[PDB]
Amino acid sequence: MKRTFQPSVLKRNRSHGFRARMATKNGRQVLARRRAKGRARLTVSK
Amino acid sequence: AVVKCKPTSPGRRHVVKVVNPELHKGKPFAPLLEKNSKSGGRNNNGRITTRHIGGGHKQAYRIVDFKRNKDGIPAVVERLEYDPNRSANIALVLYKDGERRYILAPKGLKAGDQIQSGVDAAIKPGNTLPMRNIPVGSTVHNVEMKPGKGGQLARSAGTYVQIVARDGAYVTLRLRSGEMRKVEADCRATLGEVGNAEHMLRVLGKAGAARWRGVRPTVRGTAMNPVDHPHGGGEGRNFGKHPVTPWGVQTKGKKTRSNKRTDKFIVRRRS
RNA sequence: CGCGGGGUGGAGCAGCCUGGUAGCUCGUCGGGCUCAUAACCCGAAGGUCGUCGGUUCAAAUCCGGCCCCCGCAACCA
RNA sequence: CUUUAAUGUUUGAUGUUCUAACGUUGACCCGUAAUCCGGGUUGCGGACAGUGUCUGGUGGGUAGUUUGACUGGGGCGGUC
RNA sequence: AAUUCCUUGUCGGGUAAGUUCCGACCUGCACGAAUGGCGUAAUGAUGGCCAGGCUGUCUCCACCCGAGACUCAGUGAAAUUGAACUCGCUGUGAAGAUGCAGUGUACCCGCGGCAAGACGGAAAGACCCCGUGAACCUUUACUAUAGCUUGACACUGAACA
RNA sequence: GCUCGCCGGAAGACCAAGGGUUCCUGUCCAACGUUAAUCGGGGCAGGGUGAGUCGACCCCUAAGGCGAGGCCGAAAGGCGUAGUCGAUGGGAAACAGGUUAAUAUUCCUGUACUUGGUGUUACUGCGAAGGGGGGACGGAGAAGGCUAUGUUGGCCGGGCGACGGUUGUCCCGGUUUAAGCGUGUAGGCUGGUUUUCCAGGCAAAUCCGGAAAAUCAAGGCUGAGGCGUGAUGACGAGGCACUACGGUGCUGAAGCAACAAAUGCCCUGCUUCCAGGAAAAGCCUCUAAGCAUCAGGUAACAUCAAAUCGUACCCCAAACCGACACAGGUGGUCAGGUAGAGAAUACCAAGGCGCUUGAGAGAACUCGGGUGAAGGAACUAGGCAAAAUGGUGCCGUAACUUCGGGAGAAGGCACGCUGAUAUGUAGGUGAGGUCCCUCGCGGAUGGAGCUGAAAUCAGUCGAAGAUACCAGCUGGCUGCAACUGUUUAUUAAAAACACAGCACUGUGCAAACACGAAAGUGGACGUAUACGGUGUGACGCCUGCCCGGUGCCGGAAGGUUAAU
RNA sequence: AGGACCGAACCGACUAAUGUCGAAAAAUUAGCGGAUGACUUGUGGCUGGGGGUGAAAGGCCAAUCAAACCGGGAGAUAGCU
Repeated sequence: MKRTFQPSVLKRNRSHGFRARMATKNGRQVLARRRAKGRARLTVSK
Repeated sequence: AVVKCKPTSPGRRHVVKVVNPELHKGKPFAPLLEKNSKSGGRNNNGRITTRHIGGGHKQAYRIVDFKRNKDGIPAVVERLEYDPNRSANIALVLYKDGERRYILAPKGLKAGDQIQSGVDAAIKPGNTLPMRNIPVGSTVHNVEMKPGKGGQLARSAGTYVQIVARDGAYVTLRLRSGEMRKVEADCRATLGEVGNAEHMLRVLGKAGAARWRGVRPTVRGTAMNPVDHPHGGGEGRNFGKHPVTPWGVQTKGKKTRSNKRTDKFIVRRRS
């Protein structure tokens, strides 16, 4: 069937990426929380 | 002309093309063009402002000069040009100076006739001049409200304004709707009824005839659910509610006129 | 199984509601106008107010039995 | 006291005119190559319109709830 | 009649047999002229009926060729499950008994099969009812409110009829 | 390794995407593989990705995003100008051959091309965020000429063959060559050139546009492919030579003609129709503020530079997505032979595989199917399932109708092969020879060769000739919907929804309406033959009576009536 | 010319069997319907929780929709089991 996840990096990084997050007020709220739990993969990258 | 197409298939059974055998079948004059990426009927924040929009063929917005800001300069009509962005068809007219412009081709104006803009423009359809210079009882179009915008009233095909009177600084114009509004006498208007007045005779037949226009399918209210529409709902297929809009407005009878800063200008109400 | 209203000259309605006096159009009988009828004009009669009991200075009126009519009801898996 | 009459004086409701308030998604110019905008001229309206406060009406477009019980199952019916 | 309760209405046709169907009679419980009425060529993976054709759908199935089932070697789950030495019948009993009483019967243990029961297994019944539960939706249920609209005041001034 | 069998418009060969060493090599077997496993996409270790011409980064834009001031909003923040980003877009330039255990349009040999910097010589005026041209474009249809490619033949090389014929009209294999350059055809487009003048292109202008004159009839632009060159080069079958027995080294004949022919190219064409068919930069060119012993530009030449990143492998699947080595989903290019209209399909080529459990048994029963006496829907909710009809040309073809259809209606005749008309016809293409010439890729003419339907007649084979794969059941009545289409993805695909048409009604533009506390936008850069709301739903005949109630609209004299 | 006729790649999903702890958290097999159009589709954007979108089913918004998911109100309340 047509499964709901056909990956495409370009779409992904521009909708979940670092700059795609830092560009908003609520964005730094996320970077705050990801470091709050000390996680490593805060945003998708290489 | 109003071509009654021969019934070949149920679809070509009810289609009538408005084909004028004088149209330039070749590609038009480039320098007066401009693209126009359709909006899909959305506001700056993205939500749909009105339905039945979005789609159709790509259209090129040709920069038509309605303004007619040239004075005392003769011209020659080279060819009747077709434009998708209008019910009527514009005309590529060339002046003596070397400027080619697009206008609203009037009724009796073929490719080869002469026009002129200015206050000295004698009587002949297509000429732009002040209304106090224009003899009362005639027919005009492309009229403004204030000198300097271009022309709003009587713009689409087959539309005409009949100048009733010229009471002082205000002129009396009997519009197409029967609604009369006074306009400053310094206003400029172009003479003659707009040509290509056969568009109301156009019958489509094809459902796609509106689809390649850009118009989306128009649904009815007696089908939906109450959560998305004031109408809708029913097991025995009820209607039962007073005819309203998707926003509770008492339609099919309710004049929504409310501006007041311009209510000093409606002479006679639209009969 | 239930509920609401009604039952008034030959036909159909008033009066009841807030208790004495019973009205109207047509119709029945008759006279008259026309040669005849109809139509029209005029007068009188015609009502145990479905029925009995109770109670009240009056029973058509207030109330309780019996009979008749209209609408909905014969339901949910 | 009633009916009336000229005036001084104190306010209100209409008509018309006007321009400074204001509006201007009119022309034009400059900032500036720039359809935003601001300002400057001029034209067109005009103490309107518009916004704020308070207020009457409308108002399921929007929102928060109600929508009884006994019942030889419930409902109808009936009753408290 | 996608509408007619009664009803398989009545009549005629189609079959030897027609609660369906086709054409009509009007007694329309309760069609109706834009929540359009009556027809309508063409179109239709549409609903219903009939005929021809063609066939195992059927009278009644028969044989054969492959893939599993059966066997061997290897690998090796699953729902479920209080405890079990776990028979039928009659009756009684939280009201249909494998287990209680009476009684008949039955060597112990597997395989291949078929499915009546163990009110078998899966889903804390989606049905009826209840909770002074919830959820949206409706409106001439109550009260508010967006928005629209009216007026007073403010921004708002100058003069005369 | 020899056979068998499978797909072969794919289960093949290559790319984008997305993964991330799964590629290749050696070694190893507990764990992964639904089995065994010295095998592998498993563990350990080593190697491998070589670019001025490929893609991207880069230049410049679309939808749209963000966005100095600005406008606005409790704050957050929203919108948006100038700008700045963003391809699936446009914009410069390379192919063949050989080689590796694994990578090569990148490496090596050979043959070419592109944009810039400095310098040299000879000339000449150059110069913008400004202007013009170009870039630059739609669907469908048909035609002409070729190419990729295939077939036959000729020639060369080998064989003449384990059971009958086989030196002959026999058999098999090969017969391959690009980029660029020169020429610049078939074809298409368009009248060039010279002079003057001008409220035009926010200014200027020799560039463009316009109006009158002038001379002559072509010039110019563009353009697949062929032909030469590229190339006395490479490659190339088969021999010749050593085996770690996997392969390497050496050498090298023929290398063309004809026909058929694409969905490839000319074509970013032409005719025509309508729904009317991006933008900027690169590039060519004109000049402003200006600068002229200059700076720069044009042309020829020498030389230097062309960075960075990706580059392995998989890429219609055991490596992507589906928890799995999953009968599923996944864009684009190339795509041979015979029959066949065809990319259907059947059998084969190139190439890759037999699907990672099998050996016996042949019971019931289940599933996928074949066939079946006589009857032929008696089955059943119902002709559901199976069966049957199924191809080409011609003949013939009703009711009804909006005169298009209905209709491929129904129902029928002939279909193989061989010979003959004719040592394979009509037709197609077409060398040589000949003539002419404003000499080239020429025009007429001429006919060898090659290729190749169909119709008729005669004869013959079988029960059957569309003999297989492939491939319509038909007629009639009638309800509804007009029709194609759309929808409950994952139980309802229709009578529901839409539909064009019609009717009513709102809107005179800072339009209503709609999102948004506002600004700002869509509506529309449209303005009444228009736009939004609602109702019904092609076409034909028509669409009655009721203004009580509700709602709406118009008029407000009067009653009542909030704040002030 | 055709929302024209037959029928492949492509797209969809009417009928029936197989399957239902399956090959698979809606598929295969054999017939089907459209297939130059209201067409299909790759890539890259815009519109969002009382809102989006809708050829209008109360379908869809990551296998989850008469109001998605995550965390915080909140150890909500529970005359109930």
